[PDB]
Amino acid sequence: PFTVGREDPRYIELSHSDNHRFVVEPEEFFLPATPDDVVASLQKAVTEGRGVACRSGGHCGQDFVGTPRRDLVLDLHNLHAIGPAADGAGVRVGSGATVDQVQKALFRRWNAALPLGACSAVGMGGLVAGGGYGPLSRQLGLVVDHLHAVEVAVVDESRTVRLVTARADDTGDLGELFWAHTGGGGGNFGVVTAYEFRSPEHLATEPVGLPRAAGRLHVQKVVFPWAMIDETSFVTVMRRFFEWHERHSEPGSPESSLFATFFVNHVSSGVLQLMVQQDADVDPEGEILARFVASLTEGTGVVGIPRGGVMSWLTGTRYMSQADCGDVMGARSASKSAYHRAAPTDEQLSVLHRHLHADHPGQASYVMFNSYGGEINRRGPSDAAVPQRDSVVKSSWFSAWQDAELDELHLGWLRGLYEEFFAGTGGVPVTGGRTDGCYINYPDADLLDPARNRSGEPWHHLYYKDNYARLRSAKRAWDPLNTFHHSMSIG
Amino acid sequence: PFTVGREDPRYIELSHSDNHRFVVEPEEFFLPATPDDVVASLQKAVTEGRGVACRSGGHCGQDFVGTPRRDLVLDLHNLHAIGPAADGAGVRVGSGATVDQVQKALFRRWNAALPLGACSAVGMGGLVAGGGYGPLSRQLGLVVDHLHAVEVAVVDESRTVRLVTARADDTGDLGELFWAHTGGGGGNFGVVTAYEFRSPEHLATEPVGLPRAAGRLHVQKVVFPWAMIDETSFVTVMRRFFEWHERHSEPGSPESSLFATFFVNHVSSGVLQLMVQQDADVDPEGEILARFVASLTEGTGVVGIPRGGVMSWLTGTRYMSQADCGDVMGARSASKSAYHRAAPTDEQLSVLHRHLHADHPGQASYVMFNSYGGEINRRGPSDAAVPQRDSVVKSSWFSAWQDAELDELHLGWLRGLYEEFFAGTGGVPVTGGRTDGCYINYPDADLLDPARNRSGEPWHHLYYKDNYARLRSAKRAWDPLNTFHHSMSIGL
Ligand SMILES: *Cc1cc2c(nc3c(=O)[nH]c(=O)nc-3n2C[C@H](O)[C@H](O)[C@H](O)COP(=O)(O)OP(=O)(O)OC[C@H]2O[C@@H](n3cnc4c(N)ncnc43)[C@H](O)[C@@H]2O)c(*)c1C
Ligand SMILES: *Cc1cc2c(nc3c(=O)[nH]c(=O)nc-3n2C[C@H](O)[C@H](O)[C@H](O)COP(=O)(O)OP(=O)(O)OC[C@H]2O[C@@H](n3cnc4c(N)ncnc43)[C@H](O)[C@@H]2O)c(*)c1C
Ligand SMILES: C=Cc1cc(OC)c2c(c1)[C@H](O)Oc1c-2cc(OC)c2c(O)ccc([C@H]3O[C@@H]([C@@H](C)O)[C@H](O)[C@H]3O)c12
Ligand SMILES: C=Cc1cc(OC)c2c(c1)[C@H](O)Oc1c-2cc(OC)c2c(O)ccc([C@H]3O[C@@H]([C@@H](C)O)[C@H](O)[C@H]3O)c12
Repeated sequence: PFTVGREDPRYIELSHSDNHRFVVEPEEFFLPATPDDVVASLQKAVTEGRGVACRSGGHCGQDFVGTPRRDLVLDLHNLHAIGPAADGAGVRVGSGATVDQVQKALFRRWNAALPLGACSAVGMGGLVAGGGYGPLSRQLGLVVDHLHAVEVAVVDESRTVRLVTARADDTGDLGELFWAHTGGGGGNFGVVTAYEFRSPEHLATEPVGLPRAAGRLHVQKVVFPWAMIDETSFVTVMRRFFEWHERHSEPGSPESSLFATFFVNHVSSGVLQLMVQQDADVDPEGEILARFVASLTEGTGVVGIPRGGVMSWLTGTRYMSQADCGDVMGARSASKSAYHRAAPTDEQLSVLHRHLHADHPGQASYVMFNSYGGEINRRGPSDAAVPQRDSVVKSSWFSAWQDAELDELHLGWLRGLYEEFFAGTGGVPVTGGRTDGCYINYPDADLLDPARNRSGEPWHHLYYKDNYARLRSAKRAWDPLNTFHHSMSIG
Repeated sequence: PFTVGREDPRYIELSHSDNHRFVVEPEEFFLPATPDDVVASLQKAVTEGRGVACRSGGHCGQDFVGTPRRDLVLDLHNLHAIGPAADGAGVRVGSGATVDQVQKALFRRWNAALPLGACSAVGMGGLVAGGGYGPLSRQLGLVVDHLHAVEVAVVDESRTVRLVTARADDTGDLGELFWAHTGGGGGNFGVVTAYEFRSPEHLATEPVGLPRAAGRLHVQKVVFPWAMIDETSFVTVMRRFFEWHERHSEPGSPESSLFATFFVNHVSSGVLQLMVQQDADVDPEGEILARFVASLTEGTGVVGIPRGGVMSWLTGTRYMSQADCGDVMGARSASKSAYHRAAPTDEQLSVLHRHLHADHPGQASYVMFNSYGGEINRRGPSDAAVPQRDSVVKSSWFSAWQDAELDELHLGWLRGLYEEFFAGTGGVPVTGGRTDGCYINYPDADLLDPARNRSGEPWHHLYYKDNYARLRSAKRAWDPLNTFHHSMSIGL
């Protein structure tokens, strides 16, 4: 239970989150070991008028943790305990636990799985608060759809800090706090010290009331050389990917056992890469997977080089996942998001193609398209703070790089692509049409700027749609002093 | 603590270690949560005559855990606690902890670092028992050079299991058990439940008696396209790499702050890849690093594409490291090892080149050359069970692939290259010449076969040299019933 000031040599490491474009430089970091430590620390800070913020996994796409300047940053990585829920079924998970830790614990102790993300180093803190989706989401829904309770340290009008727990079944103000944590996003209401999970009745199994991890996964990665792909066949492949998702994204369908990630890389990478996994319990021969993959490229001259097989759950999952190692470490990055309810037009796809061929250093520049929908779309838009309940594909527009001197170049490329792709609707994926806005866990500060966003739609509507009002009430009720704020925090 | 039998769905996952060539299929797995669970479980098992083995990180290069058939496998991954020793110098680390957990804990709690390996998923269990080296080893030595104590469950002549702790300062039988754990290799003496680490005086710092982690690391990766490299320039680059290590591998030298990993990939990968890191506290501008890299390719037409920079310790280390993700998962693999005391001949290097160009599916086939020596070579060969104390480069000869039907093909290529490269000395890197044998943590069953090994030097001499006799005595004393054995275990 210690403190790391500017004078301490651990400070330099602590001053970097995953995205190296932003720096976190408080007077001190505090590393708590228990929720009580969190409470005492916050109390000391707010009484003394010091500004605070917390960090779990450090994966934030923006400067939320370290901007504006903080006096105190709580680093939560020691709060990583996983155990049965005190009361009832379910599992309690510390907010400082990473996806990797959670997956391993759930699987090894209970043969259980939650729809956690594909990146093993992401922290539960931000992931859960923002919604959270993953390769299992078409079967299991969003992470917040399994949320039973939240234990969070909040600050009231009299500057008193309290540890409150808010449950799925609570009403009144507690009910609002709980609901606000099912997609409201981190850094808004207080410091979550733990989450409790309990699945919906139709997904729950024993022993702990979570879903069963599949016995086996069909996993497959297919590399397509850019050299074999012209504009026309590119447009065809993309269109088919999207149309397959248009047809096969109902809750409960057989195809909901399948999840694809399409890395549409800038041409300097030499390849497009398709990753697909399917639950082998549902489909022992992986017929659906084979048909999907084959159908993508049938009519074209495009031939992919496949690799993979059938693997046990933990091994297959790690084979498909991104860990905290190699070239994703220490990098500067920028990302944008879009929810798709239907396929992009062919003209949009042509714009994409063109930008993927521009003269640009894009060995780590790409657009990722993920399968979405399925079980996710079972719920109604108002049931959780996350509003998007009828999209079928989710996209992430991404660029990473090393030197600060190249920031403008890379932002330039990303903006150029995104804004042109969505030029028909003011350069953003407006809600209620072919698209349904953006995902708060891929926050994008450009949405605040009229030069970037000409749609008339404010950031809070793209992220929260009609849930914003309720989030605002919850904010007034639970953080009246605006103790927790950042450049895109609830108003 | 709990048990996983054949009807339990978790069994499927537990039946695979990292190397998918081998399967581990006992009647049950047991998952202890404490050292006493380990003791009680072993006791039951040996009393009822059941065969046992343990597993920590599952990184074993061979079938040691699951062959011969076991009735019971103890999976140790829950024994991962890290805390101050009690006491009150040094740190206690559960045998089930991974490199990643240890690095993070040491760094975040004490600004400390041990010379752990470059692979984050490797378990302390096997790593430590075998010796253990890493990017920090030229400054800090081997992991076993920081070993202060070992807490291990052993089985005596009357089939009684007991938890004993053996200390660096112990004499008699206990002293032997401790010494045997400093390089004797896993699966030999009993189930280690924990290690305690306390560094040599000259490396130790407050508050826990471990070394200080560097403030910053220069880290650099350089890619050389095969297309720009002909046989001659390949031989030149390799020769320079080795010669640089011949000159700059004394303990305490400035250059000992530098560590390089050269992935010499089969041509189908399109590139050779050089990774280099240097302690930035010792050399703030990274001059040594820059000169080393430049000197490798000066005279040639070869031009590398570099990337990297100066990073904080945890970030830099993870940037250079291999984690449990992507294409290293679920694969079948084979590896061989060699210690080099001096540069290979140019004719050996030509052999290497030619095999790297053979028509073979080698997108994950390569030879990795790692800087060695420095602090490692401070100790004498008999001080720990690890005998190699004057080598300057360490090589790993590696192939990984997916389909069982291709085993023979890949083994074929690996054997073909290794045995030809060392043809001068019976197809193995014999001790006491240009080479100094093999590293038990890269175990290689081919050393047991006369068709593969024509040197006359038995596996136990290549791995342990003149420490074998002492290891055997320790084995007789501490595992008289040969409860713990495998295809390359210390003979009783
Ligand atoms: C970098 C990265 C992000 C990913 C990746 N994969 C994802 C996936 O497969 N599915 C997803 O749905 N999301 C994926 N993401 C995005 C992550 O979800 C977001 O980046 C998360 O917001 C990150 O969470 P965390 O790692 O904890 O990030 P932080 O930087 O620490 O925090 C963000 C934000 O939230 C506040 N906050 C953190 N913790 C708390 C708690 N305890 N209570 C309140 N508020 C908290 C922080 O202060 C900050 O404001 C794959 C990759 C590589
Ligand atoms: C796969 C892999 C291995 C690496 C990597 N990097 C290394 C590095 O950078 N430096 C090294 O020095 N070594 C590296 N290695 C090799 C590993 O060190 C060895 O492969 C280890 O022996 C593996 O350790 P572990 O993960 O624990 O392997 P297991 O298979 O579980 O066990 C091996 C062996 O030892 C016995 N054993 C395990 N645990 C115990 C305990 N507690 N007590 C006694 N015996 C134990 C097992 O029975 C088995 O016999 C990078 C990569 C990717
Ligand atoms: C559920 C399927 C899924 C599969 C993935 O992989 C198969 C990834 C993701 C989802 C995911 O949503 O995000 C990432 C994935 C993979 C990465 O690497 C290979 C990612 C990376 O290298 C960087 C960032 C992200 C993410 O962080 C956000 C940052 C900016 O906050 C970005 O908006 C994201 O791009 C990655
Ligand atoms: C200290 C520097 C260092 C850096 C490394 O990396 C930068 C690795 C190693 C050392 C190390 O000695 O071993 C490995 C390294 C990297 C890998 O990946 C990138 C390895 C891999 O992918 C597989 C196996 C090994 C190892 O396991 C053994 C298996 C067979 O038991 C093999 O004999 C080894 O090859 C790796």
